[PDB]
Amino acid sequence: SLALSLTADQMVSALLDAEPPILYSEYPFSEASMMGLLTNLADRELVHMINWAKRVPGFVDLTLHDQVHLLECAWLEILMIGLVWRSMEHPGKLLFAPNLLLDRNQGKCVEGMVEIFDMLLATSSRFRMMNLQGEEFVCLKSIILLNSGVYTFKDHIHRVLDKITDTLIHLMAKAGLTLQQQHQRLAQLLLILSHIRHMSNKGMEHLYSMKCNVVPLSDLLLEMLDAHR
Amino acid sequence: SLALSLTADQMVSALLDAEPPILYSEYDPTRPFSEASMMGLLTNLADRELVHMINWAKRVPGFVDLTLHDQVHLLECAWLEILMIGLVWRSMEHPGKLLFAPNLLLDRNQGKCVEGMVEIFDMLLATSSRFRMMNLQGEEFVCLKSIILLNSGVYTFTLKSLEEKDHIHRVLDKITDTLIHLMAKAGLTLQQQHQRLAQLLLILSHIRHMSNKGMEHLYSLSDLLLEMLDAHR
Amino acid sequence: KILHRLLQD
Amino acid sequence: KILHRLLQD
Ligand SMILES: O=S(=O)(Oc1cccc(Br)c1)[C@@H]1C[C@@H]2O[C@H]1C(c1ccc(O)cc1)=C2c1ccc(O)cc1
Ligand SMILES: O=S(=O)(Oc1cccc(Br)c1)[C@@H]1C[C@@H]2O[C@H]1C(c1ccc(O)cc1)=C2c1ccc(O)cc1
Repeated sequence: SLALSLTADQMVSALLDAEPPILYSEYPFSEASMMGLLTNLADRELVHMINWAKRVPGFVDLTLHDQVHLLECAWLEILMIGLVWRSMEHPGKLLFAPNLLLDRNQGKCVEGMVEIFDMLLATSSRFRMMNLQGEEFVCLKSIILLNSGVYTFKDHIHRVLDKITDTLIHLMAKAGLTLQQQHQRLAQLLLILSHIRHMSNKGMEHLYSMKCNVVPLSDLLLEMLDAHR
Repeated sequence: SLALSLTADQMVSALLDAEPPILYSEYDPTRPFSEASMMGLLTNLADRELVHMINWAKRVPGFVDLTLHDQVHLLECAWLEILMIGLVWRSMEHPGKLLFAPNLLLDRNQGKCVEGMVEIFDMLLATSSRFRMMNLQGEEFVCLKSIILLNSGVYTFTLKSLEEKDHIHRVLDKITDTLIHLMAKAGLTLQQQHQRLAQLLLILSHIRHMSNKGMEHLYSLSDLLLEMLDAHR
Repeated sequence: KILHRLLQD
Repeated sequence: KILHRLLQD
């Protein structure tokens, strides 16, 4: 696999280059309109995520089956870390899109969403307090992709995950951190991944209920959802 | 604060000393089985384990520095993850089996006796296999379990309190130092230490996933487990 | 809460 | 399913 041969700097630039674009929402909120906007947005984002995934080193080396499985498992976690990332510079706010910046109050018009909104806000705050860098973010998001479904099936994925670990440490050492600071920061970042997993599970739980009508979800979102049901 | 003043080796010593015992099931091999009975067994076991878990948590360095409110929240969040990691740990030397208790060793086939348990059994087996492949050490295990306790509910919680979050983050960093210390002692290179640390923490994400899925199935019971489950609703 | 109690003992 | 298609395109 070409991925293992990449240097740390090549891994980072490859990841930064694969980054998907920031999408806009459609041009107060109810419960149907909130869900409509988010569902529409997430749907368009999924298309870009799929093409981003193809460009995560190592992902292309997997069978089509394994690619489907990883994406089905990780898609909501990936949307979430993206959401918290771009919400960083907006304390107390969730920047779903440039033209759709929401606070926890709007989260209320959708039953069960305020709780998850609060978890997302806390994650963003944590990232902000930690001064998470773009290079670290793209490593974390790639980790979520390869890791989340790895035990739901493998050595290749694990070697690739190691490479990403190497890359994270490489970025920290270059940022001037001491050895102790490097390992502490590594752990801090990876533990946050457990919270992102938690948020995804909770959200998913709601989503494959709320499929039970409200809004007619897309066949794609549905298939992504059904994978968890 | 004593937790902060603890050396790595003292951290390890303290954690090992605080380990709960391995409880026995009420499994009667003369008796058939059934969704009802197996779940009675597992529910009865977990309930007794919870009592020991609560008292183990009190001995985790830093835990007693938290308010009673926070202690409750952390245990409500992490209890099943903690039962699960304990389960996968004692199952390491039993490939293809889950050692719920010395007298209760189950395989996936028996996990079918409860609707929807087999998929979770497979995840638990995969995790145990992962631990076995990695040759996880008892010293590493006790660190991981403590990390679960302190981490799982830290983002789920008065401004001033925020110092409560912060004390937890400091203790978490201490445990990380401890893990690294153990690996360096084991002869691992720096690159190897960071890789292993990452591998172990990524497994925690899978343990969270399993707990979430199990919780979902559970709240679909003893008085304590009822109160604990309700916590996740 | 039972949990609260046990934690208090 | 749709994911199959999108992954090859
Ligand atoms: O975790 S959730 O809040 O899941 C829920 C979805 C709907 C209702 C409820 Br309650 C929960 C989730 C996270 C964020 O808000 C919910 C949601 C969403 C995703 C897909 C949909 O089709 C609808 C909504 C979110 C979202 C997050 C990031 C994005 O880039 C886009 C959407
Ligand atoms: O993840 S699960 O399988 O959750 C489920 C619980 C009930 C039904 C179904 Br389906 C799933 C869980 C994990 C393992 O087996 C299920 C279970 C359990 C726990 C409490 C109960 O009251 C009943 C069962 C397990 C268990 C794990 C470790 C222990 O030390 C003790 C029990």
